[PDB]
Amino acid sequence: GVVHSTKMHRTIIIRRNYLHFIKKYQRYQKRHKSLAVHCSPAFDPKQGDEVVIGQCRPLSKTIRYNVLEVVSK
Amino acid sequence: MTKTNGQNAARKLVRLRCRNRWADKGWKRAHTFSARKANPFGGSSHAKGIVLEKIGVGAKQPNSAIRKCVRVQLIKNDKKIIAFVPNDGCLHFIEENDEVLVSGFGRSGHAVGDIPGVRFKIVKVSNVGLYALYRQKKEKPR
Amino acid sequence: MRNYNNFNRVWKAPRRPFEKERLDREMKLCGQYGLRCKREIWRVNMTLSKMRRTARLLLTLPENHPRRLLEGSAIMRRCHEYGFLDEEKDKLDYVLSLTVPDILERRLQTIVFKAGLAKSVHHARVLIQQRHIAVAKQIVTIPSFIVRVSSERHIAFADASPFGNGRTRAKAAKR
Amino acid sequence: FQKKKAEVCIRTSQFKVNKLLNRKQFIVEVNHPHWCGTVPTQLIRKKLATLYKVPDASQVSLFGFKTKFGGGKTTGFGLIYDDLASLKRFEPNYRKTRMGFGKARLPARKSVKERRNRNKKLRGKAK
Amino acid sequence: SLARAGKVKNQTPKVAKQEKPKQPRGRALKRLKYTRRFLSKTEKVHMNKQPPGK
RNA sequence: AUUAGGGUUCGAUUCCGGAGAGGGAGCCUGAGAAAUAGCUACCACUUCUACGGAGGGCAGCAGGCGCGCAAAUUGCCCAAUGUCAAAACAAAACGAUGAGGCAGCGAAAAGAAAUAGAGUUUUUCAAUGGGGGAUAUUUAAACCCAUCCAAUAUCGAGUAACAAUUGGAGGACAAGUCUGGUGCCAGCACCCGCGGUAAUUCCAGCUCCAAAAGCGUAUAUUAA
Ligand SMILES: [K+]
Ligand SMILES: [K+]
Ligand SMILES: [K+]
Ligand SMILES: [K+]
Ligand SMILES: [K+]
Ligand SMILES: [K+]
Ligand SMILES: [K+]
Ligand SMILES: [Mg+2]
Ligand SMILES: [Mg+2]
Ligand SMILES: [Mg+2]
Ligand SMILES: [Mg+2]
Ligand SMILES: [Mg+2]
Ligand SMILES: [Mg+2]
Ligand SMILES: [Mg+2]
Ligand SMILES: [Mg+2]
Ligand SMILES: [Mg+2]
Ligand SMILES: [Mg+2]
Ligand SMILES: [Mg+2]
Ligand SMILES: [Mg+2]
Ligand SMILES: [Mg+2]
Ligand SMILES: [Mg+2]
Ligand SMILES: [Mg+2]
Ligand SMILES: [Mg+2]
Ligand SMILES: [Mg+2]
Ligand SMILES: [Mg+2]
Ligand SMILES: [Mg+2]
Ligand SMILES: [Mg+2]
Ligand SMILES: [Mg+2]
Ligand SMILES: [Mg+2]
Ligand SMILES: [Mg+2]
Repeated sequence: GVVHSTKMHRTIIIRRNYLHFIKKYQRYQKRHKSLAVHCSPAFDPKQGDEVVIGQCRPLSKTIRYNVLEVVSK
Repeated sequence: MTKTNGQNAARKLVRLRCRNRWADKGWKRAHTFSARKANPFGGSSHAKGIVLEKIGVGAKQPNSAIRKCVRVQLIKNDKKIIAFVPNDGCLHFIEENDEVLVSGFGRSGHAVGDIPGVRFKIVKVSNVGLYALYRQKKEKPR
Repeated sequence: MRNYNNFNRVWKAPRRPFEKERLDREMKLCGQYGLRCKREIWRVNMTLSKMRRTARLLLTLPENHPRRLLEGSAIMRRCHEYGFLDEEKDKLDYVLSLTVPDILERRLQTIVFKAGLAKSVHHARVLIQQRHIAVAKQIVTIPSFIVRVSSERHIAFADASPFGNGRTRAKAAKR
Repeated sequence: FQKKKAEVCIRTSQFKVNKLLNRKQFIVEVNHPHWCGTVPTQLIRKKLATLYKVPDASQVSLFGFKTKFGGGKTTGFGLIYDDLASLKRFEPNYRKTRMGFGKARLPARKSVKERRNRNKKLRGKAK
Repeated sequence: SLARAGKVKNQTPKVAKQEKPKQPRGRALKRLKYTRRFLSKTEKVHMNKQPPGK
């Protein structure tokens, strides 16, 4: 996904974009989803960067993923 | 010149059709509770009532006749309607405070024929079919 | 509750109730084959439409399609085994040409009449219903029985009927 | 038509020896071309005993006969036990009641249930 | 004025039903019609042509 | 369900998943319950009483009362399919089971199929079921189905009264310019329209048409 916000402490919001297909009209829609991810101090991502995340045990009310790799800009 | 055509334009097409379906009178009547609340039967096909009085309704032009009808009050919700007594001389089978079964007149709430504002019809009185009494296949109880 | 025995429907009414040409054509068949009601004709209509619908689907597929090979041979085999088509007809396109009289010819009622065991097609109907006809030593009382070509020569009078070694009006006359 | 007498012919199929229950089980098929009605099951019992050379006709059990439509045939099921004692041990009570030797009917189930519920209110010698 | 209900029904002179032999039922009836329209007796075809009168 | 294709619509209901046991909370035992044919309290209803007191929960199976346009027997059985368990079956010696199965009621719906046939000049022949029975068969026991009306030995159609109905006959839409009655009345008519003294449409009689052990009507919904 892509980094959407970095205002929390050691937590970021990422966004996933995809196209959904409607069978009746034979055409697509644009949709998106948001996730909260824990970000270790070993990384320094910025808004707009692309990250790779992995699933882990529940860490808070909304966090279920950890950042594994950052691809800058 | 009249439709969007883009490959990724499904959201526009979906919202367009949803909005324009409310202009169809048949579709709107099916998805709105206004019609059911005003319908005396409340969505049923038949209803029972108590005869209040006998009245005569004049036909509409260019016909000329006195149509024999009856005023009944529905048991389930205490509403007043007017119902038609179909066949020849069948008004003599009905007395006040009798219990009758009422059905529709065939056009789903619209008025039928030259009878002004009548959309109901008597089909059974005192637990015996009205048409059976007309054909003398049964006798009026009590 | 909790009963899983299946059942379905075998006939459908025509969608124009009063068509002058159709009414006359059907009254021809009832008199010619001695049927009881229009429902017996409409039953044959549904079977033909099922066969023709299947054939159209297969003929769309390319010839080397596996499903066309297996189903195509299966339906042709069934048509030959029941006499709906002669063995000369081999391609799958000939099944689309089946007509209503083609199937009515194979009824047991019309088979026995043409075989000489009955004076008329109405005489054949009562004989079958009265347990006089046997197919391969088996009594059959269903006029709509569809006989196979390999079973045509085994049709004869039953062994328990007076007409062939039975009788174990005359029975009541002598008492 | 040729008037004759009544004669039956019996065949068996799917024969199997079952040593776990000391018996042999098979399908019995009988042809009765000129029989007047249905062949009573005791008559088939005698013929089967003779055909399979069993010392006592009481040690063969038959049940569930269906007459073919059109007449002249009947099919059922049969069991030949090794001895009379084995039959009286492994046989359902209703099948041996048909053959003569079986327990009597216990009282109606409704009466038993009523007594059981009455006793649930008591304790000790009363029960 | 509801007093005239059933005027014509009660005013009609009464005519009794006429007894006749029964007709065949089922397959026999279809056989009867087939021979009337086709077979027997071979433009417009009239099924219930009535005698003249005025 | 409907059907060229694309679609529209229904899914309380047999299998899978969730939730509840009048309403609302709380809890003990237990591997497992926030359990209700377990316990505790309050609210709403309600039963017995010697007046001191003590009880209740069918949205389990049958049954009632109400409500409604609307839905069965206070039946038989553990023989089959399974569950529990200190338990194979038998022998003094038969585990429970309204789970489940079997019958009764039942034109929701689905399949097969009678109400005659062949002749001769208006009378002659055969044939068969509906029905009555049976050494018997089926079944846990009955019932239905199937077999038979001598194997020495076994009832029965002529008006075959063992008698087919429901809607129609101006057009849409198959089928009468028939004969009586009525006279803008009574009534018909989904729509267009009939009826005011010669009614192809009302009320009837004849004849005919369509589907047929089925056929009309009302309300929804799919195609059109
Ligand atoms: K923590
Ligand atoms: K109940
Ligand atoms: K059991
Ligand atoms: K039942
Ligand atoms: K039926
Ligand atoms: K007879
Ligand atoms: K007239
Ligand atoms: Mg559901
Ligand atoms: Mg509900
Ligand atoms: Mg469930
Ligand atoms: Mg619970
Ligand atoms: Mg309750
Ligand atoms: Mg425990
Ligand atoms: Mg609870
Ligand atoms: Mg309870
Ligand atoms: Mg005291
Ligand atoms: Mg409680
Ligand atoms: Mg009902
Ligand atoms: Mg024991
Ligand atoms: Mg039960
Ligand atoms: Mg049950
Ligand atoms: Mg009759
Ligand atoms: Mg009989
Ligand atoms: Mg049964
Ligand atoms: Mg008339
Ligand atoms: Mg016409
Ligand atoms: Mg209509
Ligand atoms: Mg006149
Ligand atoms: Mg008309
Ligand atoms: Mg539509």
